[PDB]
Amino acid sequence: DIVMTQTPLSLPVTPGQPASISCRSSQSLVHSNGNTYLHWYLQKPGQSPQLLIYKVSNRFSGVPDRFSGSGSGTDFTLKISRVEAEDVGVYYCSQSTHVPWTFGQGTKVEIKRTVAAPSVFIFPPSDEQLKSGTASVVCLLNNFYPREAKVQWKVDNALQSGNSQESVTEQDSKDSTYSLSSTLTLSKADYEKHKVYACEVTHQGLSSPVTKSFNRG
Amino acid sequence: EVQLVESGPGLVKPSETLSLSCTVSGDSITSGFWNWIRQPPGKGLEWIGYIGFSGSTYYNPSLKSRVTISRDTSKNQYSLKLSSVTAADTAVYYCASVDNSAALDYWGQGTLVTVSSASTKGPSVFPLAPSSKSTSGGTAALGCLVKDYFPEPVTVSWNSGALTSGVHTFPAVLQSSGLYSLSSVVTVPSSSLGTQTYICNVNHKPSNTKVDKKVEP
Repeated sequence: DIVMTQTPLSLPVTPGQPASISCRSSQSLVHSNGNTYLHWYLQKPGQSPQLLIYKVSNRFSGVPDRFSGSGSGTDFTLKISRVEAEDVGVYYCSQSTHVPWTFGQGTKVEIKRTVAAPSVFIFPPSDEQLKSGTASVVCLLNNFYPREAKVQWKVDNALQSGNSQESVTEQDSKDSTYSLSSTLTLSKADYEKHKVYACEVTHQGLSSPVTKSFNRG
Repeated sequence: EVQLVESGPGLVKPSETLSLSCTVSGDSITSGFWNWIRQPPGKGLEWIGYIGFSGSTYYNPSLKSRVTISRDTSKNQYSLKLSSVTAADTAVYYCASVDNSAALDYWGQGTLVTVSSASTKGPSVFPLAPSSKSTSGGTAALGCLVKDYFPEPVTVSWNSGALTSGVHTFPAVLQSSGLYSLSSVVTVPSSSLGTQTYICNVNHKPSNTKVDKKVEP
């Protein structure tokens, strides 16, 4: 297999600033017909890859002019002259010259926008779920940046551990923020035993750690 | 414009039979080359093979002779079979056309296939009700907790797709039990509660689950 290799693997960039990605192949991609079948794809958050550039330097349909590809033989580059929030996603180089066709590892472009504090919301379990013998408490951190956020659960002021999980969205292609949901799961019996439920959030954009809580009943 | 749509089961047992089919619109598959590509979880892209001009095919050697691609020209469909699957074959599978530049120009939305011996299981859907614990300034948040289903994915919309602004559907988290859980939430004006009705539309195709849950304060 022609090994295609990409650098860097993670690419943070400030909006309006240029970005470059290097792609190497293990062998020349020059076909005997004289063409070089090197292509670039972009996979935006929550969708299929799409063709960005073909045959090294040819821009595909609707691809904004800020994107350009160059290089020859085994040494290729994708340049974005000024990055926009909508350019967020994973960029892959790929070769078509030889079978099997292969892809690079992918380069994750992250947009470095202004710091934004999360809006924090807490949700007790629904009485609908309490029937089932289980209790899920949900903490929501909405529209923040950067991604680094610390959430900790306290029940009657007792630090919790091993009974919660977090999920975080991909960076939004419009406002470049993340959101995060943390769920604390107890049995109905446990949930019924304690009074104050709280999620304490720590983040760069907060003036101090923020806690949202509620009293059972 | 060419459109491609993948279909088939979302769950296969180890060692059992992966079969998917791609239905093409806006072109005839009796010309050109038609492809399968896959992407394992948070993993990058792997070209599987194509079926081309006379029913001829090429398979990536990485699949070790477990793959077969075939077509039904009368229905403008082509299909993938992958034998003796293991967890390594868990992936989103895409069909895609190739053009004259030998790039992959049009892609389907892809379909997730999970290889597991666990059983199919439909989610319970619970409200995340808006309250004073989810209202700050003029903003409120509400949502749906989609709990305890297998395998992925679940789809969530709000008000049959009328409400898209402010919606975040989080990636599913795999619970220790081996079942997935996810939340979808929306931020809305506090002034809209009681005036507007919010319903989350949940779909889990692998279990035939279709649920509409009204979320109220």
